[PDB]
Amino acid sequence: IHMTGPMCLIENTNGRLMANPEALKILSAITQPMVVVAIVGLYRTGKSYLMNKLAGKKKGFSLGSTVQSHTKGIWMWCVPHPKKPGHILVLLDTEGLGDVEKGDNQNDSWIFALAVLLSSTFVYNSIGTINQQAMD
Amino acid sequence: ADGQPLTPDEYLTYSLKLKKGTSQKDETFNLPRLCIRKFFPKKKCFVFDRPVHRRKLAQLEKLQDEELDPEFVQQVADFCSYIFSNSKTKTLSGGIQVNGPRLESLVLTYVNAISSGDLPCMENAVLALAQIENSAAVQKAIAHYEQQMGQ
Amino acid sequence: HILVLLDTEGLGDVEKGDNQNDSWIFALAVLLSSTFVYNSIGTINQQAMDQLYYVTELTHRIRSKSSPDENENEVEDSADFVSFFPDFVWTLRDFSLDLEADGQPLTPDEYLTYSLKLKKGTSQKDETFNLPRLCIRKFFPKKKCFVFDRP
Amino acid sequence: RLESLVLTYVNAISSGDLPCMENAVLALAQIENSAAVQKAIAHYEQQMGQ
Ligand SMILES: Nc1nc2c(ncn2[C@@H]2O[C@H](COP(=O)(O)OP(=O)(O)O)[C@@H](O)[C@H]2O)c(=O)[nH]1
Ligand SMILES: [Mg+2]
Repeated sequence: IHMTGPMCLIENTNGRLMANPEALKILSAITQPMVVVAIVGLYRTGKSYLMNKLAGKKKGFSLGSTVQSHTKGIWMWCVPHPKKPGHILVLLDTEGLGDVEKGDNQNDSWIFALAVLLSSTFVYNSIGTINQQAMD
Repeated sequence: ADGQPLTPDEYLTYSLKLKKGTSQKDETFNLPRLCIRKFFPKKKCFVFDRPVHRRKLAQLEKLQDEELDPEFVQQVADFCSYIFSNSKTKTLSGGIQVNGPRLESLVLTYVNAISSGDLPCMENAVLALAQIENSAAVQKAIAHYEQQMGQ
Repeated sequence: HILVLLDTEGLGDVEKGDNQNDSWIFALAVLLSSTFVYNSIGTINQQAMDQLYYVTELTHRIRSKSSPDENENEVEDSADFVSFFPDFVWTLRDFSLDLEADGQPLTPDEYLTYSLKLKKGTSQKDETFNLPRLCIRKFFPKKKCFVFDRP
Repeated sequence: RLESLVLTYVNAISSGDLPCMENAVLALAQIENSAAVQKAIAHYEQQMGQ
């Protein structure tokens, strides 16, 4: 019915956005109404970790601890809503913005825009303080 | 802020509050905040402490709650509780409630629209300057030519 | 010899109406220094690289507009304007991420070099990525990176 | 000489020697509207040429 583990929904194939058809078919088999929660923010800010907490799990969306970017594209986890019977909670984990090894800088805008369009709740993840750059 | 303690929500609202005045010195400041006020009327802020000792951040998901900061464990629970209690079912125009198939349709519609060029790109601030100044340079050069030939 | 320390107003103040004054303070810090300390938190962000790129180009353009009227401009020939930009010191505060890239441990200096390394080649796929880095390579040949733990 | 540098560059900034780039929505409008004129002209040229 639901997913035991998250899957990649949208891949960065070369430098073009491509949808994973397996994840789409599992998502379209989902018959219940969906509450869709997406996270977005700079890379290396603990987004993936926080999304696993919304799934109520210690592991799920992959977490790494190097200076390099980890999460790529957009990953989807369709889980039961923990309080509403007959509703589905969808978690969308995103590639982090501002990757200094990423050539396709415009893909950051594309992932952000998709996260806004596909969600009902948008989690903007920043570090330390409210920055003017983050507002802009 | 200004000698008064504020909540995280009051801190977020203060940062995003538009300046009063309507003058030129306030236009740039007010431009992102008028948009954010319009597109995101309902806002919430959450603070999270540093989650553990700095040497144990790399293994954070493998640690038990007593090795993390206690305030961080509580703050994560409060965040998750708020998301579960206040998040709505996704909607579309015409009173339509989004389910799996409709969400799949939205993914395909927007991915295809991006791949066909419908989404503008934010350019580098230097290339943007060159585009403006060089275009103006062509116009000045043409105006000089027209003046010289016309005389 | 006299050591001269310049402490600056921080960029990105969300209460500051004159956002263009941030570029002015940044440009003045580049122009008046012999060593430029760029202070960042946690990691090297693309925004920090692009801001340094944008301000450096604006700083070179302002300096060019105050050279042909300056008798102090006339005292050298062959040295380009880039040779008088300050040495670059990149500080990483609250540093906790593993200094490892592609399975290899790296120094902070190698981490800075990897972040600012231009991709090889001449294609359109690389132009945007290489544009700030070609500038930073040109105007800041001498670089140094330092990490600082959470204190 | 450092005093001279402070006065020289502060005056140059104060007189407009530092370029100023405008915001986001106006910059987007400038790009998209310029492209819109070109698309409209291309459509006109196609219709008249046929
Ligand atoms: N400083 C800090 N580090 C965290 C926090 N949460 C997770 N981390 C660590 O930060 C690193 C990157 O986390 P990750 O989930 O991959 O960040 P993401 O790239 O935004 O998804 C991991 O090693 C985590 O253990 C936090 O709240 N603060
Ligand atoms: Mg991650």
